[PDB]
Amino acid sequence: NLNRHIRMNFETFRSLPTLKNSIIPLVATSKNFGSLCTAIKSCSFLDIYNKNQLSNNLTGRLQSLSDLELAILISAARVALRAKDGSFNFNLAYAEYEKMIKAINS
Amino acid sequence: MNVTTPEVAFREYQTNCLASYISADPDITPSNLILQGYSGTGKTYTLKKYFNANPNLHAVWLEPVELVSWKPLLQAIARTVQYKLKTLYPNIPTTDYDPLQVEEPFLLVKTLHNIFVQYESLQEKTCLFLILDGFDSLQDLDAALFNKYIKLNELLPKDSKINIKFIYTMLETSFLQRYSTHCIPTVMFPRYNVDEVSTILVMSRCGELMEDSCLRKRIIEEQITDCTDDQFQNVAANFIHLIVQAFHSYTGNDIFALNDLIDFKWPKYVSRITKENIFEPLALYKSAIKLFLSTDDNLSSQTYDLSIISKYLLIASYICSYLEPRYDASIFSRKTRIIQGRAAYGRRKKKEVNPRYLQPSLFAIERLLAIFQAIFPIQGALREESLMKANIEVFQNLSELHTLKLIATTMNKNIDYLSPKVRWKVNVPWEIIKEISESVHFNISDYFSDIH
Amino acid sequence: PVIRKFTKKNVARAKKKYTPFSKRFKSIAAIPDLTSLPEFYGNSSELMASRFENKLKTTQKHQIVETIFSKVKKQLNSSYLPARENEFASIYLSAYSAIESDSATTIYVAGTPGVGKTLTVREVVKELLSSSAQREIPDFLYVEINGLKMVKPTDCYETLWNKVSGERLTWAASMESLEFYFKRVPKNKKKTIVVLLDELDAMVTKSQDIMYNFFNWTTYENAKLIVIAVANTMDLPERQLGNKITSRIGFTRIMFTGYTHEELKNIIDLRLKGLNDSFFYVDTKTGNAILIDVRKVRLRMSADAIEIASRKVASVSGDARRALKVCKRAAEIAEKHYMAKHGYGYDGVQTVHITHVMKALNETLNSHVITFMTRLSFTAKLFIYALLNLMKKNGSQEQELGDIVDEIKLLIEVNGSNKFVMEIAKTLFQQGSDNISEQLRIISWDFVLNQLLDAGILFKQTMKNDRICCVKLNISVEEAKRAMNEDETLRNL
Ligand SMILES: Nc1ncnc2c1ncn2[C@@H]1O[C@H](COP(=O)(O)OP(=O)(O)OP(O)(O)=S)[C@@H](O)[C@H]1O
Ligand SMILES: Nc1ncnc2c1ncn2[C@@H]1O[C@H](COP(=O)(O)OP(=O)(O)OP(O)(O)=S)[C@@H](O)[C@H]1O
Ligand SMILES: [Mg+2]
Ligand SMILES: [Mg+2]
Repeated sequence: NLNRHIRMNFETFRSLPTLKNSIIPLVATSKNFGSLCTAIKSCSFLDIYNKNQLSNNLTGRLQSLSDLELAILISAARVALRAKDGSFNFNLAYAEYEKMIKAINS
Repeated sequence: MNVTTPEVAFREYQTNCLASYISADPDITPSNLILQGYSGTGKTYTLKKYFNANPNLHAVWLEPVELVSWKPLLQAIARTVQYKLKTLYPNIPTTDYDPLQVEEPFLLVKTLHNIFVQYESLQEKTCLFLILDGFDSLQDLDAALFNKYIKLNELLPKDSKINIKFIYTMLETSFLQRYSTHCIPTVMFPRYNVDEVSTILVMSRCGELMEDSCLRKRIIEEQITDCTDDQFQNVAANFIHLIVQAFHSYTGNDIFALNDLIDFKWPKYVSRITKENIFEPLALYKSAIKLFLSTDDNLSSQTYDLSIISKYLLIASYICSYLEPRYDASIFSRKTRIIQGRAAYGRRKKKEVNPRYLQPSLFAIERLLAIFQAIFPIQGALREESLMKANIEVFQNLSELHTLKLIATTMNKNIDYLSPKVRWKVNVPWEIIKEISESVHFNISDYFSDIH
Repeated sequence: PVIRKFTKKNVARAKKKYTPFSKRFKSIAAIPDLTSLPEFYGNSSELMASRFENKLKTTQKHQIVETIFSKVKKQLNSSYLPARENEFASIYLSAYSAIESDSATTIYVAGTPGVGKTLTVREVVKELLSSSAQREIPDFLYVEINGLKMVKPTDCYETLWNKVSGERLTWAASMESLEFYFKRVPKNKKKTIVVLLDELDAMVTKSQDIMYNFFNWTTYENAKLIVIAVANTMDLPERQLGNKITSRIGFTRIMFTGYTHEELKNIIDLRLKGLNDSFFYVDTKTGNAILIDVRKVRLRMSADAIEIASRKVASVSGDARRALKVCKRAAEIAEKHYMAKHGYGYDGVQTVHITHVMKALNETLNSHVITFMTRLSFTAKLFIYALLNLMKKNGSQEQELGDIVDEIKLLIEVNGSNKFVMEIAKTLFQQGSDNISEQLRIISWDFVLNQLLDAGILFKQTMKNDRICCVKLNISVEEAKRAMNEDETLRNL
C-alpha cells in the first residue's frame, strides 16, 4: 500500500512535502508500536486523510446540499444553460423552480 | 506527545488530526496550520475545546474580522503577543514596546525580534500559538497578504526560546486553493449532517430551554403536577426535531439559522400546552401547526408613505423603463384628431420573454413627463385646461425619488442632472409597484398583459 | 491633551538646515574666497566616511588556501590600454580645453552596458588629477553623481551641494544654493568642479527639473563646471528630454561603440599577461600554488579558448564584463575539476581549453523550461496537452478553464483502451480509493495550476469564476509542442 500511495503521488503532485503531511498524522495519532506497524502496513490513514482533503471543494459540499437548495441549483443551471453567455438572476431562477415543481406535481 | 485529545462529539477525525499537529515541543509542530471550514462547521468550538483540554500550552486568540485592514492586524499581533508573555513569565524584565510603532510587516518582524530576545533567560524553548480565527473574514483583504504570514518564521531567529506558531482559520476554499503549492498542513472541516445537526442542537439547546422561565412559569400557570425533568427535556427535544424536520429545507445545514428559529418559536410553542399536551407528541403539533408551515422571519396597513404625484411618478417610470418606446402612442393616445394622422398600430405578436424579469431600460426625462400626464387622474369652465402640467412640485418629487434611490440613473461620480446625456431608470421591483398601484387604485396588471 | 486621528510613531528626520547659501552674508560684493575656506571643497574632517572601517575585520586567522586557479579567478575581477583611444583622447581634450580656459562645457557619452565608458571617464579624471598635481592646470573637486545610488531622484542637489560646501541642507535649499553659486559668484573665488553623471536616465522624474538644472548651470558664463554625463541610449534627449534641453546638451554626443573580437582578445591578454604560461610551485599535500612535494606547474590559458570565448561575446552585445564572466566561469570549472580529481579541499600542467570553456559558453544558452516540462507531473503534462490541443480548435491562445476541464475529461473518456490510462484514470479522479466520490476536477488541479503560474509557463487572468477564467501560455506554443513529444504516453493520448 505504501508503494502504491507513492506511485499515485508520483503521477499527481510530484512532491515530498505532500507525502510528509500525509505521513505525519499517521505516525502521530498511533499509540503503540504494533498499532503503528499495522497502520503503516495497511495505510489505514492515507485514505482517511486523503478523503478529508477533498471533503469540500465542489463535490463534498454539494453532497451536503438540502433538497430545496438542490432544486434551486438545478433550475439555475438550467436557466444558465438555456441562455447565450450563461447569466441569470433570482427571478429567472424562481420562474424555473415553480415550473419544474408544477411538472413534478403533474 | 503528551497532549490530551478532546471528546468532541462529532468531529472525531479533526481532534485526532489536531492533536497530531499541536504540541508543546517546537520541533514536532508545524510552523503554519490551516483549519479550513465553512460557517458553523465547528472550527472555533473544537479549537477552544482542544486548548481548554490542554492547559499547559499557550494560545493567542486573534480574530481578524474586527480588525479590518492589514495594519491593525500587525499592530494587534505585536500587542497581544507581548501582553500574553507579560502574564505568562512575569518575573522577567519586560521593557514595554509600543504596538503602534508597527506600521509595516518589517516592523512587526523587528518588534517581535526585540520582544523575543529579552526572554532568553528561560530554560527550554517553547512555542506560542497565535490563532488567526477567520483569516478569510478579513474585510479589506487581498490575495497577497497571506504570503506575508507564511514567510514570517523565516525571519524570526532560529536559536530563540519563544517560537511563533500560527494557526489560521479559513472559510472560502477559493482562497485556500491559491496557497496550495506552499504545502501547509490543511485540516478541512466538512459540513455537518442532518442527523448530526439534529442532535448538536439537542445537546446545545435543551439545557437553556428547561432553564428558560417562560416554560417554568407555564408549568405553574397551568397547574401542571404530572412533570419531571424527562417530561421537560422530551418536549424540548421533540420541539427541536419539529423545527428540524419542518425547517431544514429552508435553512440548510447551518446551526446558526436553526438556533434563532428555536429562539423565536419557543414561547409561542410553550403557550400551546394546556394540561396534557406534555404527554402526547402529536396533538401538540396539531395545536401549533401554524408555526411549522410558514417561517415568519421578516420584521412584520399600507405600502409607501409617499405623495400622490410621487406614486404616479414611480408608476410612470416603471412603465417607460419596461415598455419599448415605440408602443406608447397605441396605449395612451386618446384625444380626437383634427388633422389627418395615424396612431401607433401596436405590437403584432406578444413576446413571451416577460421583460419585467430583467434589468430596466433607460429613458429621457421628457418621456417620463409625457407618460406621467397621460396616466394621471383628472384634476380641477373652459379656462382650466385640466391636463396637469409639470410644475415645481413634480420636479421636486422626481428629485426626491432620485434621492430615495427609487428612480436612479447611470451613476457617474457626481453626475449633472441637467444634461441631455444622463438617462434615468427605476430600481424598485415589481412586488412593491403592485402594492403602490393597489394603493392609488391604478390598473397596472393590464399594462403588462400583452407579454404573459 | 489631544486625541489624534492617526500616528506617525516611526518617523526619522535628518539634521539638515533650511536657509540656503544666498542668505549667509546677503552681500554679493563681500563673499569671501570660497576656495581656501576651511570647510569648503573638503579641506576639513575628511575622515567622515572612514568611521565604519574596523567593523568588517575579525581575526587574521586560519591560513586561507589559494589554488592554481584561484589566481586567475582573482585577476579576472573588476581589476596604456589598446581598447579606447579615439574616445579617451577626445574626452580628455574636450575636458582639458575647459579646465585651461575656465569654461563651462558639457560632454555626452553613451553606449550599451559594458563598453568601458565609466572606466575611461574615471581614468580621464585620474589623469587630470595627475596634471593638477603636476600643476599645468588649476585643481578641481571631483563629484560623481550615480543616477541609481540614491533613494530620491532629487537628492542630487543635496549630495552636490554637500560635496561642494561641507554643509548639508534640504534639497530645495541645496538647489537654490547651487543656483546662486553657479549664477552670481564670480570666477575668481570658485575653483572649477567636474561632475560625472553616472546612469543619467534615472533622474528624469515628473518635471525634468534636475535634467534642466544640471544642463542649464553649464550655459552660464560665471559657472566653472564640466558635466561629463554618461547614458544608456544614444538618442536619449530625442526620446525623453525636451528639444530645448537637447539644444542644451548640444552636438558632441560621442558614442562608445561595442567591442570587437580582436579588442576583446587583447583585453583578456592584458588581464592574464602576468599569469599565462608562467610557473607555479604547488604542493602535493594541499595545492597552495605560488608564482615565481613541490611541483613546478605551467598554466596554459589557451589562446584558442580565449578567442572562441571572445568571438561569441563579441557578437552578442560586445561586453568586456561578460567576457570576464565567461573566462572566470571557465577557470571555476577548471578549479572544480582539479579539486574533485585531487581531493584537496578548502581550509602535470594545468590547462583551460575549448571543450572546457564551451560549458561556460553554454551555461547561459540553455532554456530550462523543456527539461522542466519533461520532469513535470503527468497531470501537469496532461493540463498542457489539453491546452495545446484546444488551440487548434479555437485559435485564441486564451482558452478558458472550464474548457480545459472538459477537454481533460474528454481525453480520459475517449482513451478507454490503453492499459496505462485505465490504470491511471482511477487514481486521477478518486485517489485510487473508494469512500471518495468521482470528483469534478482531477486530483492536483489547483496544484498544477499554481505550479505553472508561479513558474511563468501559465498565465491566468484574475476573476472569481473558475470556469471562465482565461488562461494563456506565457512561454510559447512551439516549445510546448517540442516538450510534449517526449512522454511515450502523451505522444498517443
Ligand atoms: N460538535 C459540536 N458539539 C457541540 N456543539 C457544537 C458542535 N459543533 C458546533 N456546536 C455549536 O455550534 C456553534 C458553532 O459555532 P463555531 O463552532 O464557532 O463554528 P464556526 O465555524 O466557528 O463559525 P464561524 O466560522 O465563526 S462563522 C458552537 O459555538 C457550538 O455552540
Ligand atoms: N577596455 C577595458 N579594460 C578593462 N576593463 C573593462 C574595459 N571595458 C570594460 N571593462 C570592464 O567594465 C567595468 C567598467 O564599467 P563600464 O562597463 O565601463 O560601465 P558601463 O559601460 O556604464 O556599464 P553600466 O551599464 O553603467 S553597469 C570594469 O570593471 C571593467 O572590468
Ligand atoms: Mg470561529
Ligand atoms: Mg558605471
